[PDB]
Amino acid sequence: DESERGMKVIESRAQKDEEKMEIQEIQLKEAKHIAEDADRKYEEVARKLVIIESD
Amino acid sequence: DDIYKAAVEQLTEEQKNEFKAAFDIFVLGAEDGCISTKELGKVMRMLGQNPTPEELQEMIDEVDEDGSGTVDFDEFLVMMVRCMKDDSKGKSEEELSDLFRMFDKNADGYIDLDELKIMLQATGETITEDDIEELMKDGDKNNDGRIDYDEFLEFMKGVE
Repeated sequence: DESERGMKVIESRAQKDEEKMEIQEIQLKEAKHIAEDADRKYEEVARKLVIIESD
Repeated sequence: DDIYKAAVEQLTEEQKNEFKAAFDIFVLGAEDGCISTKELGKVMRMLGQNPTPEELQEMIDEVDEDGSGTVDFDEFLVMMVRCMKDDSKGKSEEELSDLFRMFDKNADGYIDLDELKIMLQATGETITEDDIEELMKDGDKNNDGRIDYDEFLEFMKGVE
């Protein structure tokens, strides 16, 4: 029962951890996508800066 | 309005039939015919696009202008052409080369703002002070102040 309760708490916890993990995955991906766009936008302005600097 | 009409005009019969058949997965049956936005990622893949999870979410983020939580059928076609560019034929370089030459009245190898305005006002469509420049800045990828032959071909791919 301790081991079964262990599993119920742990399985639920493992799921909570799976969810927190999924949440960190979603959040890092959103943040990463912000970074993809922040970096993309950076590239657009950095590229434009090069073009504008060249100009 | 007209972007939604145009996406419908640009999809061929063998494609629009798949788009509506797959898009109808958005309603579960015996509901209200809502057609929800969360199902967009699934349909992109059902129709042959191969997006990542970030891309699936971007398609969702770009719809639902009114906060309704749904996607219409014409709205779907507009969102799909911005993801998977299934236009109708999309013409060719030879066809656009001959048409390019018509806007290039002075044979300079590019379309400047005056030619761009004359050709459009000539259609009967009213051209306002900010128009024309808005297209020139779209075709003019190199920021040289005009749309040249190469830029023209990129600019009008998928245009009828």
